[PDB]
Amino acid sequence: ISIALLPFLAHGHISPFFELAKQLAKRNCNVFLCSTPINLSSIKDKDASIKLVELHLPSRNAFETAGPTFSEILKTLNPDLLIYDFNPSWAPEIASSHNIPAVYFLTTAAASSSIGLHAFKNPGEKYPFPDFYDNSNIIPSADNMKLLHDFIACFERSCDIILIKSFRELEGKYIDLLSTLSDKTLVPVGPLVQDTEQIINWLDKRAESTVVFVCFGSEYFLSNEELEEVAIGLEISTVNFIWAVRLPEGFVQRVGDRGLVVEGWAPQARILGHSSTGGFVSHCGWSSIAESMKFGVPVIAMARHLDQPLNGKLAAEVGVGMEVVRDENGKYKREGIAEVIRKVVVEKSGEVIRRKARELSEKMKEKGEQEIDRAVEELVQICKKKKDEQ
Ligand SMILES: CC(C)=CCC[C@](C)(O[C@@H]1O[C@H](CO)[C@@H](O)[C@H](O)[C@H]1O)[C@H]1CC[C@]2(C)[C@@H]1[C@H](O)C[C@@H]1[C@@]3(C)CC[C@H](O[C@@H]4O[C@H](CO)[C@@H](O)[C@H](O)[C@H]4O)C(C)(C)[C@@H]3CC[C@]12C
Repeated sequence: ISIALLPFLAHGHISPFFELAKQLAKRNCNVFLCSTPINLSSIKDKDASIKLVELHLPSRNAFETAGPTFSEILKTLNPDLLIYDFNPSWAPEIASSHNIPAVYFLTTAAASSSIGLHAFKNPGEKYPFPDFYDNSNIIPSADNMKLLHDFIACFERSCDIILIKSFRELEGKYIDLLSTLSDKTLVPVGPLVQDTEQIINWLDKRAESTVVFVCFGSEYFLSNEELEEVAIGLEISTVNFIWAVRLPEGFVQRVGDRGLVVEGWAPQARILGHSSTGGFVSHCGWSSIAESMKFGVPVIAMARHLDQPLNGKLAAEVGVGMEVVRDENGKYKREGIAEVIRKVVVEKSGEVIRRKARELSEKMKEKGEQEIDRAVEELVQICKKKKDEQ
């Protein structure tokens, strides 16, 4: 009944854990507990769950040292189950030292994880779905070696089931692959979407499904030359657009009101949910795609590093978006962006895409709630099995 959550010390990981807390606490009267430092706790002071504090010990940070602190926290709570992240490393160890089942939560796509888990569990290599990853390539980094170890470990430490912030409609094939690879029952919980006025006032005065949202920055990388390239792409697309930047860089006084730029935080969920939106030029972050496909918005894939290229090519495989064609020197170009923007948002050829993103969206709003219901009842199963084990 009582569940405990230890999200990693990353804002890119706190929101899924908090939304999962809201989802599990509202059903089956789950006595909820969430453990993370006060700094990361006081940012989500909004709307059934109980929060916890954590004090580190003074003399990538000191999170690997809060072992005994979390041990005392668990000895205090003694919860029925712990849902940990991926980098705590000692969270399943401490959960076992208190005889608490540890369930691993993966806030990432299943195919990106399947690549690595299959490279690990099968040095017989091969890939059952090779339209994604193929062989006949050569690559080599201790940076990535540590990451992959932290990745496999948290995949093995999970008890029976592995929670994942994804759904079957996008990659149930890869979900079942991950299940058969890790020998654990992959239980999806769907996406976890949370939730000044000038943006709304401008977006309401437009036609339906004629505006393209852009947020390739998303608090990562964005150079002025790349700013110029994506700006010329947006301009020669002759389309209404709302672009959010991180921080010469164009002439907004010139192509104003046909578009709109924001310096920092935009209502991404509210913009994508608006009926006048029909495009999302994204960096292919997992949370971004999970939000985009929930509102029936196709995905212009401008990927770069990490798991984003795999997410983008998965979206292209399921036919809910399209990727930009990089130029000769491996860089997206004005035309490489405008081509796909026009072919997706306004062209009749991309209607297929435009339709699938809608046909999928309703499905997510049709089978909702029951995903997390089955996830909750599977957790009750593991706890009861543990008690029966004695
Ligand atoms: C083993 C081998 C032989 C080849 C396969 C690996 C691969 C093809 O890539 C090969 O990797 C090889 C490594 O040796 C090299 O040869 C070469 O680089 C390349 O070919 C690609 C494909 C699968 C891959 C994408 C992998 C990457 O590497 C490592 C990632 C990583 C583990 C990176 C950190 C990411 O976490 C976020 O990012 C920040 C840091 O945690 C956080 O702040 C943020 O919040 C998080 O969301 C998360 C989302 C967890 C992913 C999960 C997916 C994974 C496994």
